[PDB]
Amino acid sequence: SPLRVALYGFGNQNKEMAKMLVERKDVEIVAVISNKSNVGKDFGEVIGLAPQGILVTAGLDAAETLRTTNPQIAMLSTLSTVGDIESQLRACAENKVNVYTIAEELTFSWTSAPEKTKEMDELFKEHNVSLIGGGFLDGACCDMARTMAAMMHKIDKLDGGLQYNVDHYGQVLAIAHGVGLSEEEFYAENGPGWTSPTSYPKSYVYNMNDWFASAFGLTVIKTEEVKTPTKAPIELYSEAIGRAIPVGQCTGMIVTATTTTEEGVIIVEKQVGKCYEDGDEDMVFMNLEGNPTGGVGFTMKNPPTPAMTNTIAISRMFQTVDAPAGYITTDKLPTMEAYVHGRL
Amino acid sequence: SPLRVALYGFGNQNKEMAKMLVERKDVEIVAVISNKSNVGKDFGEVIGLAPQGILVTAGLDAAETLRTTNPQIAMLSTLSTVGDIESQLRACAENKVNVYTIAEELTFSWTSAPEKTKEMDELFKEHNVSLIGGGFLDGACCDMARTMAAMMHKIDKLDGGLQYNVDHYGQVLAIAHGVGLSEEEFYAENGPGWTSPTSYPKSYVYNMNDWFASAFGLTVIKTEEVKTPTKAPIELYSEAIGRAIPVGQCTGMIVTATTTTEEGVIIVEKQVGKCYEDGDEDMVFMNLEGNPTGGVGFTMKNPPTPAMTNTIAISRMFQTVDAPAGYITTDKLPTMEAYVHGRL
Ligand SMILES: NC(=O)c1ccc[n+]([C@@H]2O[C@H](COP(=O)([O-])OP(=O)(O)OC[C@H]3O[C@@H](n4cnc5c(N)ncnc54)[C@H](OP(=O)(O)O)[C@@H]3O)[C@@H](O)[C@H]2O)c1
Ligand SMILES: NC(=O)c1ccc[n+]([C@@H]2O[C@H](COP(=O)([O-])OP(=O)(O)OC[C@H]3O[C@@H](n4cnc5c(N)ncnc54)[C@H](OP(=O)(O)O)[C@@H]3O)[C@@H](O)[C@H]2O)c1
Ligand SMILES: [NH3+]C1CCCCC1
Ligand SMILES: [NH3+]C1CCCCC1
Repeated sequence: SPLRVALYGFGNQNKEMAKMLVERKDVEIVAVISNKSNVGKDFGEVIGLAPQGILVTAGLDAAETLRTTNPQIAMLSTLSTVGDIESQLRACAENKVNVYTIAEELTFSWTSAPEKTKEMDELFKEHNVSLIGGGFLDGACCDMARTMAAMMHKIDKLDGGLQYNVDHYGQVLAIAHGVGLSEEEFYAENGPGWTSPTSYPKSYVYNMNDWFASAFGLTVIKTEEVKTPTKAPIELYSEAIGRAIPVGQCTGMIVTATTTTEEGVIIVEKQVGKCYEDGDEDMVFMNLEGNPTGGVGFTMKNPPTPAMTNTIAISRMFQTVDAPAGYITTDKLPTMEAYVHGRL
Repeated sequence: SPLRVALYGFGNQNKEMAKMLVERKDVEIVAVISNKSNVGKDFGEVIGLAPQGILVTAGLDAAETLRTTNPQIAMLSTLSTVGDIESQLRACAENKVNVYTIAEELTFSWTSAPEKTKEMDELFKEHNVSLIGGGFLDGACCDMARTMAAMMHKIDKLDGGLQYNVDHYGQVLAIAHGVGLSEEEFYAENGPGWTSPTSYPKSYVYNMNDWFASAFGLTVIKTEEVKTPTKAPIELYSEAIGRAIPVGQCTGMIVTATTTTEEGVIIVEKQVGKCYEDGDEDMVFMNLEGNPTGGVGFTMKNPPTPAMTNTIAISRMFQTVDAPAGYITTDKLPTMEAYVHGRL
């Protein structure tokens, strides 16, 4: 009975997702794949649990590990773009393995990466399995918004976004938000504030704007990004880069994405990713302007964003397995699978 | 093609629901039923639209009006208890008419009214049609909570509620919240703060606690209500009762409902219904304690509660028609039908 589940990647996210998936009598872990870190060790011992008789497999051996242990789904928590994860998707699809990924761009990648996306769509189609993703962006932002949007007669505008602590996802994410950079270093070709329609990767709110445009059945004209550095009126320390941020030096990044459609509906979403002052908490906000009038809005104050990314992924496992073949964006799925007691 | 829709009741709620349902090319209004008010007049003229060639039918003629005009669903916006609406449900069920009602108790009535509810369940079962309801409590409170709850690994406690303006739903609702009453008049057998487990009707949060217990697959031990009057440190005028409320006189009602379950999960929900001070806005709040830890919460500030009650009902029409026979609580339904452009 239990669903055959592979962890593809085994860092901060897939380490916590494991803890929860062990407690779930609904699921069995048949493989754990890292690239290098922890290879050879029993996944449980890594986590602080008793050994489970499943060892961390090597990156280069993924394809054979999936061939053998025959999972129905892979929880792919490695990199953030269809390009970066192409190698791991091919391992999955070729071995008839469905995947749900927390790759942020796979929230909705058809426009940010149409070449690779078309490719992965046709691949998963070929091998009769499903590609789905987005994590926190899928569930806490888009799917919550989708439930609340059901209560609209007409939507003229969606206005929302999220704030997250850029220091708590490691160095790579911090660098990608210009955490250590001068105002001048931040703008510049090799730079995250670089203003150009050719900029890639695209921001999380770009993909999320495309998600709502698909969800609401609208026709995108254009999406534009405005990128500005964040800064602190005091010295802030960054674990991620591992030093003090002087006053006036970039502490992270704001990105607003503005989408126009043929039907006249505007979509604006703001992402704030930065090192935190004392008063700073994670936030999600979504407000709908139209009928009903005055603004139909929800806000989530201080959500445990890291753990919610994993719970969203779990809530998607059976749906991904059951979903049609190819790249399926979650606006084509039911709501995240409902909470019920008795799964443990 | 268009769904055959009867408005059963035609006061403040079903008047606004009509405006929206006319604009929807997806639906056709085949009957409008009041009791007495506006009988004989074209529903459009009542609303401020051009005549639609559908006249307000009389209460006593409901059964024949439904026999004739052959609707698939009735939008029942009359009274608040299975008991009060029994007459209108029988008209519907006997004429093979599905109903979605904004009767607050029908959010989840199995415990507040097990006798009448069993009866209506078996009736709708007999005539191969569906009974569903809750309006704002169903959609803005319970269904939003249900989406957000999907992101929980373990829930130990649900803590939430809503605040609404008790003056803006007319006299009957104001009286039922003790708007004109002395502290002493408020408590007392013939009184809304009357403490007794035999108190009926039950509060909206009682039914909503039962809704979550069903949703989360829990076993209710007991629900208890604590009822306390609200008051203002200044004079407030009430349109609903039509006079000044002296300082210290009840301006409305708080009710907290506390549900214990066999699985150890606690459910607390607070309803505040009162005349508003300057700073007072409608509110919905829902917070989940467990894993993820720290509280997984949403808040909706100043929601247009009256219009959302109607949009929820609209979002439920096709689902009610498609639903199995009998009394179906919305925790057995998909999420409110998603917003899509091109319905008008
Ligand atoms: N959607 C969301 O809300 C959300 C939230 C958080 C993070 N993310 C994204 O999710 C990803 C993972 O986050 P994280 O914090 O867990 O990252 P992490 O701590 O760096 O862990 C990533 C893991 O993937 C492994 N890996 C990388 N390339 C691999 C390959 N080709 N084959 C096999 N394993 C490979 C790494 O191996 P080694 O340990 O050997 O290097 C590591 O175990 C990142 O893209 C991050 O941006 C999305
Ligand atoms: N779930 C929610 O969020 C929510 C929100 C708002 C209100 N409610 C409830 O919804 C109901 C309606 O609200 P409202 O403000 O629209 O009330 P309203 O303004 O008083 O209108 C009620 C309508 O029902 C008609 N009616 C009553 N009994 C009838 C019968 N036996 N046959 C036919 N028609 C009958 C009335 O006829 P006449 O005009 O001739 O009297 C009137 O047209 C109430 O129970 C209210 O408590 C629920
Ligand atoms: N990588 C980010 C994804 C969205 C939440 C914050 C982390
Ligand atoms: N009758 C009340 C139903 C819930 C919202 C406020 C009005």
